[PDB]
Formats: sequence, structure tokens, C-alpha cells
Amino acid sequence: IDDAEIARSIALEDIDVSKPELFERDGLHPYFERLRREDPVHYCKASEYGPYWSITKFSDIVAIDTNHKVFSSDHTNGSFVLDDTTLNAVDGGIYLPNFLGMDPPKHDVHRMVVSPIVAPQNLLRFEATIRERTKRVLSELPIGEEFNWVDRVSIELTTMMLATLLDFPFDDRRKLTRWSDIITTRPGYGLVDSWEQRESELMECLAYFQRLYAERQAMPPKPDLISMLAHSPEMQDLTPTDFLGTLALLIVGGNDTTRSSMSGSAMACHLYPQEFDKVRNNRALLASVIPEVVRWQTPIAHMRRTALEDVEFRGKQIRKGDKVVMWYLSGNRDDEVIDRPMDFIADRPRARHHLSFGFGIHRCLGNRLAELQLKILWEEMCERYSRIEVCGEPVRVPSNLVHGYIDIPVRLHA
Ligand code: HEM
Repeated sequence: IDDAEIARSIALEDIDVSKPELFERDGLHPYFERLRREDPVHYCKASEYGPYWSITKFSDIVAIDTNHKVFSSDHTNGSFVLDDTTLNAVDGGIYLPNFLGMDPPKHDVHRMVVSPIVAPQNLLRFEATIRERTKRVLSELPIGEEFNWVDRVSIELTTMMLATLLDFPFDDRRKLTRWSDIITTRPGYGLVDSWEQRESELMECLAYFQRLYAERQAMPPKPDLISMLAHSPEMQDLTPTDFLGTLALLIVGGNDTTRSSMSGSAMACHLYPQEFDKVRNNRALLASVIPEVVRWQTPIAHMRRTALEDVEFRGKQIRKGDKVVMWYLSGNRDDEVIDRPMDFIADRPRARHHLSFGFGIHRCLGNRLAELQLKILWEEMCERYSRIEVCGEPVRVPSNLVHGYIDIPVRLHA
């Protein structure tokens, strides 16, 4: 398929950027280029998820994200992703309510329970712990033999990081990757064969975490996420559904995003070897490289809202009940705000000014944890490797939400 030809040729009204097939072949940029130029607040009438608004420009996306009283995230209105099966009991899905899918006032009550995980002193302890654990993984990677970087680096380090945050048994940490993966999938997408199989694996997740929760309730408070839920007065009446929904948020939130950033790091070093060379020669560039990895990869391609009011936005009449989608993958390529945004630039000015963590009351809680783990990985790459070679076909995730990789064949050079 030639996405450039279609995007030039078809009527504006027939553009649907939501198809997971487009993400699998990273074919979105010709469509987004046309929408940002010709119709930046665009109504799509025909899609699998019903009709929706696409918000494609940087400034416009900030406006939606920061107006939570007009543009709702609440689970009672359908929650915060475009595909209604991921978090609602519809068409084979199950109900997964959580504080990212809550509007105020309840949102703030739940966020405050887990916000100590990024207290300053915990970030310092976390950084010291991660450093040694990361060193140990990287020092066993072969030189001059092909391996899947997603398997040996992205998953290996990400599941070690999330296990540290949950104090999850280290020997079972592969379960965290499995549970994360099935939350954002559908039957036939290559992970589960049925909705029922998905439901079974999530009940197994619930049973495992319930055992851990009961253990944490009976020991002193510790700086781990399950401990924080287990000792919180305001969390004592979670229904089974709310508990499972909250676990889903913490498992996917810390897993899929960081994994995708680690996979993008390898792609960046191969496609832009001179930028890797720069930071290797000058380690002060880590400050600008890490936010740029996250902007360039954009691990979460969109977040979705539902309008609670009729509202005229940039000249367009949004109606109460309409789906509104913030395309972070488009916004992070808006050259009104970001110069030469298709390329990876180790040394970019105002490198923290990107959309990948959102803006407003739902801005990513764990952004400092991700950035510290990515810093430590780049420190180690810089010390151990002359270059990172992608030597076979990359295989991408079929999702309009998770913007990441299944397979990146690499060879390391020293
Ligand atoms: C590069 C890594 C990451 C990216 C790109 C990312 C992206 C996001 C985005 C896009 C949101 C929603 C923003 C909005 O709607 O305005 C979010 C929220 C959240 N993230 Fe992250 N995230 C990352 C790492 C992490 C990690 C490591 C954790 C936990 C250990 C985490 C936990 C959360 C939580 C709990 C929320 C909900 C905040 C709320 O509703 O108040 N994230 N993240």
C-alpha cells in the first residue's frame, strides 16, 4: 500500500486515521500532514468506533487536555481510549474503571494514594537501584550476534523496573508483560483467540494481585504501589471491578510506554548514528536526549475524551456526547511548534516541550521514573557500544494506542 498516494487522492471526508493497520506500517504522517494543513479539527463520520473528532495540532491538543470539565475522561462516559472494548463491558470487553478514567473530584482522591511513588527521596532510591540492575542485564548482551532488542533489552529492563515499583516476585516478572499485552488487545490480533481467553487471563491477574495485596496489608507500609493501595483508608471499599481496573492502569501504564521508549532508542541510534556519537562524546546531552526519545517515539499515539457540552472549537460545532481524540503522534510532528520534527535531534532546544505525557490534571504520574530508567540505559549504551545496527525487518504493534515494537533484530558493535 502507498499511503502517500491515498492521502493526496481521497476526499477529506473519507480520511480515517484510527485503523490499527496504519500504525503497524507507521503510515500516518501523510494523513496527519493533510489534516493539520487543511482541517485540523476534523469530523470522521465512518469508523469502527463510530464517528469522532481528530485534533491534530499541538496547541489545539493542549486546549482539549486541559479542559476536563468540557472534555470528559470518566468511565461513565466511555473512559479515555478510542476503542470502547479496551475498558468497557461491550462486544466481549469487561469494565475496567480507574483514576485515569475518572473526572474530578474522585480522580484526585485516587491519584494522591499512589503519588508517593514519585516523592523526591523515592526517585533517588529508585535511580540507585535501577542503575546496578541495568548494568547486570547489559553486560550479558553478546557483541556481533543478532538478537531481538525488544526481548533482550526493552522487555528485560521494563519488567525489572515495574517489578521494583510493585515489589513483584522477580522470578514471575514475565507475567507482567503478558498481562499488559492482553489488556490492550482484541481476538485475532495475535495474542488471544477470544474475548473469553482475555477475560480468563485477567481473572488470573486479579487472583495473583489479591494474594500480594493481602500480604502487603499485614506488613508495614513500604514504597511500593501495592503497599500504597493496601494501607490507604480511601481505597478500602474498592469493588472487585474497581480493584482490577486500577491494577490494569498501573500494569500497562508503566510497562507498554517504557518498553516502547526503549525500543525507539535502538531505532534512533541506527537511523541517526551521528546523534548517538554526539551524546557518547558529550554526556551533558543526556538532559536533552531523553525527552527527545519520548517525543520522537511517542509511545501513546492518542488519548480520547467525550464532550459533556455543546462547544464551538476552532469554528467547528462539537455536540454533547461526541468522541474527541487528541492525536499526540500528530501534535509531536507540528512544525509550527517543533522544527524538523520527523528527525531525532540529540541536542534540541526546549526538548521537554512535547505532548507524549499529556498536559493538565491527568499528566503522566510516572514520567520521572521512565526518564530515570531511560537515562541509565543511555549512560550504559554510551559506555559499551560504538554503534547499534538494526539488521533485519522491524515488526510493529497493531494498535492505534500503543505505538511500539514486537521485534527489532540488532547487532551490537564495540
Ligand atoms: C515514556 C513513558 C511513559 C509515557 C509516554 C506515558 C504516557 C502517559 C500519558 C499519555 C498519560 C495520560 C495523559 C493525559 O491524558 O493527559 C499517562 C498517565 C499516567 N501514567 Fe504514564 N507514561 C509513561 C510512563 C509511566 C510510568 C513508568 C508509570 C508508572 C510507573 C505511569 C503511570 C501513569 C499513571 C498512573 C497515569 C494516570 C495519571 C492520572 O490520571 O492522573 N506512566 N501516562
